[PDB]
Amino acid sequence: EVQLVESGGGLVQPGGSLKLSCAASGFTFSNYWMNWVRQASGKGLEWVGEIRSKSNNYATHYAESVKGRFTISRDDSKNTAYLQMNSLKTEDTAVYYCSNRYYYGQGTLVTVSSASTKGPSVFPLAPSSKSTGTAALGCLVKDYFPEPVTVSWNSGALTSGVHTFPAVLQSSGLYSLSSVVTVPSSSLGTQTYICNVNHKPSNTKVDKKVEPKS
Amino acid sequence: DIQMTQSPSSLSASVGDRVTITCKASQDVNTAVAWYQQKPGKAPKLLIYWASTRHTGVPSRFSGSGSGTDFTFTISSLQPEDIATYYCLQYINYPYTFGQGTKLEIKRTVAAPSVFIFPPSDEQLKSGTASVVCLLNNFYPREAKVQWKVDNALQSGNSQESVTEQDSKDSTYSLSSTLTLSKADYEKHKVYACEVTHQGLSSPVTKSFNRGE
Repeated sequence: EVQLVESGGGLVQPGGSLKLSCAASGFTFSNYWMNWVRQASGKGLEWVGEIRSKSNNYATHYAESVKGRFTISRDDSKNTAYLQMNSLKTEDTAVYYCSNRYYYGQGTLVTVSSASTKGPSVFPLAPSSKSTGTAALGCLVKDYFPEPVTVSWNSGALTSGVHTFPAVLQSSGLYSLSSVVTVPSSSLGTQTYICNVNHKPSNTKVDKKVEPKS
Repeated sequence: DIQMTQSPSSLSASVGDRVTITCKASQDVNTAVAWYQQKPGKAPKLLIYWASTRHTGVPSRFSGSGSGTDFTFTISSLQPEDIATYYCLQYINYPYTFGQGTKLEIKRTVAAPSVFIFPPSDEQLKSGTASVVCLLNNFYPREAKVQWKVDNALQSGNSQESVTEQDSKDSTYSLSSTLTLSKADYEKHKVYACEVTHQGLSSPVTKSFNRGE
């Protein structure tokens, strides 16, 4: 019933700026102190800062690492909190979370790079001709920047046996990612298997049917 | 700046074990300490605040205690879905500080991988590159050796692996290995093999295909 929806994350030049937002519902917004926490890839939670209620004069406190550059604000009428980021550095690259101290949003990724946006190619990992019966099939989402891509199977109706591997940074500085699902071997003629790939940064949406190869 | 140092950094424990994590604050922080679970790919979840208050809807099997500098996070009976990194935070003074976090992994019985090989698609060969994929599915423990051979030649430096986090139900790992070749190099060779060494296999398992059959 408590919801926190971050938005405004994406790719940005070093030295540049970006404004994050946090659409809150299911709690009397004005009484709560909103916080930003961030997480670099495979690393710790870092506190960014906190804005207090109107009755506290909307007082703001910041982590040493971001003080001067970041600005938290709120809009109690729109039930929204903000993080304005200036003089962004590569070190600031992370998933940024919005908290009312009790709940976190799903998060939004800020990448600070001079590297260009690039849309992925989606290739089938086709199941083989074999009797043993569990069968494995998948999608290779190849050559994208920046993170992230999402993968679902059959519009989210197929979730059991699904492994979506972490992206690997390739030698070229582009990401690649695999999603696989084990299914009953006897379904390979009759059940359609579609992987739905989205790469929002590049505006790429693909539905790839994975079937046995002729 | 109040330090929070958690003990230990990582912990392996069996399903049903009592698990205990400690967090040491470099100054008195009274009961102004929270505990956080972060499952893989998910947002932090608040479990405990005011050192010992359970946040609503959180399972009773999670508990916190402490006062002053020394604080404890307990799981009474470790469940398979409790695979996560656990965080202590101090909220007495600005700036609020997290501990480095404790990565909780589950010990279980050995499970041998299922191994599958995937040829590159015709669609990708149009691009001038060939990606061959080896899937090691639902194995334990994590340690796994993948070797690529192309017409008997061990391939080294032209592959990359990715391991999922421990499954929330069966506590298994999965691994995918991708071998990237030029189309030209791919079209010059016949036999494509990945060989998988793992504790749960009596000897190495090989899956292969011949380009075109």
